[PDB]
Amino acid sequence: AESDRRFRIILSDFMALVFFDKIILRLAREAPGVSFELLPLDDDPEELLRRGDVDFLILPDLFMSGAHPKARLFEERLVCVGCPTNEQLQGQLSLEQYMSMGHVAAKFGRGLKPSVEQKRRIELVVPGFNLIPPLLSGTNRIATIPLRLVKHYERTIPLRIIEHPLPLVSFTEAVQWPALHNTDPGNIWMREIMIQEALRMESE
Amino acid sequence: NPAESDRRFRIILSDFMALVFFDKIILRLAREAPGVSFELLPLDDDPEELLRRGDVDFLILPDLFMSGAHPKARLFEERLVCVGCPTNEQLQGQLSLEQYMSMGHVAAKFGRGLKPSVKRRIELVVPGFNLIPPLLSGTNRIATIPLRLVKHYERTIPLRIIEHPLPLVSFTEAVQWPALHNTDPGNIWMREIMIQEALRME
Ligand SMILES: COc1ccc([C@@H]2CC(=O)c3c(O)cc(O)cc3O2)cc1O
Ligand SMILES: COc1ccc([C@@H]2CC(=O)c3c(O)cc(O)cc3O2)cc1O
Ligand SMILES: COc1ccc([C@@H]2CC(=O)c3c(O)cc(O)cc3O2)cc1O
Repeated sequence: AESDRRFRIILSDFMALVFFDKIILRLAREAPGVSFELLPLDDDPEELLRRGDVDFLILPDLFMSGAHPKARLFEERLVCVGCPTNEQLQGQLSLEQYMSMGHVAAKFGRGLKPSVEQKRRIELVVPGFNLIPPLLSGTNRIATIPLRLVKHYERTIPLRIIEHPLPLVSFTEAVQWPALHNTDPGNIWMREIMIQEALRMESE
Repeated sequence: NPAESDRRFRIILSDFMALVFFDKIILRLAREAPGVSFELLPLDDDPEELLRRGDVDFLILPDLFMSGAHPKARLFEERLVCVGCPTNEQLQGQLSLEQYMSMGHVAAKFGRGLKPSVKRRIELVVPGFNLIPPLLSGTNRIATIPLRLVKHYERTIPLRIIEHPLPLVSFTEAVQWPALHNTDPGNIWMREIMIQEALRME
């Protein structure tokens, strides 16, 4: 906790904003010499996990392979959202109506792996999750995104949750580390801190 | 009539330009061209290869970072300010260049880090500009970012702008299109709309 180690983490802009922010906050107190490079999700993360060029990979666990140690962070529900200004979004929407509307969707980098949800007519593609609410605001487009993201934006961008009529989908966000680092003291320390925070979040 | 087209435009730009500028484009064309669609592409590898193959319609970037092989147009002037957290104690007052070089710094790296931003101890590197205010809030780290970005987060994330002490630095955001598309009617239509919106942003 008195180190000057630089950790490298691969994660979504969503996970950076809604979760890792807690880590940076806490450690700015508990370990003020520890630094971070947050890397964008784009290429197979495995290549970097096998070589040990990254300390951590945060991803929903369905997208990880079984060749590195991983740990459950928390459950994330996927909801369908729209702009309060949208008329059709007033009332209940039929799965048929969903597939009849214009969609905003996130494509991470070169789109190696697919969005947990994805056919819909996508009229807006963006490099992450976080730009989706602002670029959706004021149009008749809908999107499907983490429920923790909609809450982060509650006081900033009002969003109408319309998923109530469609399938209930939830994934479990998780953290993975290289097996070559399973006994690194820095790695176990950061690991345990991340899991602590994720449990706090599971309570919410 | 391109206002009734179903063309999909591909644009390369920063999360900053997506959030403070292209949003206006998407907003306006939602009523003026309800079928035109967009794929916003992240800044990563040399955009010159996508421009020389006409694989995208537009690249939005500060003009110092563009080459002279493709036609481009001035969008607007963007000031670069130094920001910190109101809760930072040593940010109450003025910050010397030496003092600045003695503090922790949050910075943006785009993709593989092929291009530098416009001797600092960078304690946090993040893949764009937009995550910088949130990840900075509540720490003693500072950053340098477009002043239009600070104004966007003014009501959500309070930030302290440090201005008087360090140098005044501003660049010019611009738009570029492939030379092979200089005549494309669709390209000119979107291009000119983009220019109109930039002028309203002084
Ligand atoms: C290697 O390329 C990829 C890996 C993982 C993803 C998934 C894709 C995805 O749906 C996703 C998510 O819903 C939440 C999250 O925190 C991170 C996510 O990333 C996309 C990619 O393009
Ligand atoms: C998956 O992790 C991330 C993905 C994208 C970002 C932002 C996300 C984003 O929207 C973006 C963009 O439009 C242009 C660009 O050049 C870089 C961008 O990166 C931050 C992340 O942490
Ligand atoms: C293809 O590689 C790159 C191209 C341009 C950049 C610049 C880097 C940069 O400083 C910059 C900016 O100040 C404003 C903006 O809107 C977009 C910017 O992107 C970074 C890259 O990694």
